[PDB]
Amino acid sequence: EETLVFFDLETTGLDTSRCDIVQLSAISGTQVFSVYLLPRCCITEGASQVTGLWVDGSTLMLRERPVQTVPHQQALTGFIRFLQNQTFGRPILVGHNSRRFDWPILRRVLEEFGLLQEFRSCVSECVDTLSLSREMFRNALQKFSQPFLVQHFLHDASEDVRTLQELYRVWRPSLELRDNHTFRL
DNA sequence: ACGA
Ligand SMILES: [Ca+2]
Repeated sequence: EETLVFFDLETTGLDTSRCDIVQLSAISGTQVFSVYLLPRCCITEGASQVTGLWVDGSTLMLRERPVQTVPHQQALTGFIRFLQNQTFGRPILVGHNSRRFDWPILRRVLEEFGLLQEFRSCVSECVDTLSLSREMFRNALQKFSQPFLVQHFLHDASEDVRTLQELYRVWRPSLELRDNHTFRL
């Protein structure tokens, strides 16, 4: 009955206490959720360099193409509805550096919109593939960034959740290893 | 030493 939901954020930068979410994406088997958001703060140059995302006035741009955004409230509610209705089981989140990056950001933004407790009512745990991969390949790999891992074993949050799901499938982590890198939301 |  459990279902893994791989998720990923694109953001305005690296400050987890203040950055806004620019893209929220998730995949659970074949089901895909992905939305762009118009940020409420500036996208740092470093972030634009990594993602190609930037803001032209009130228009979010992926390189030279506008992308459609969804207001924050509706975007976050959509992700909750995905977790509630679309995974066909009891979801557990999975993300790369989720404990120290994605969850602190998403927790903060959810709270800004009064959605944190509804969120926590539909999902309770999260797996961190960064610390998981560092254990599985301890003394084996010298890098554990997701792009490196994808290149070795196989930044747009829709492709990135897909490749994290595939990495996880290749790695085939045992339940005991997974539990070792699971934290409570 | 990872994330944007
Ligand atoms: Ca990520």
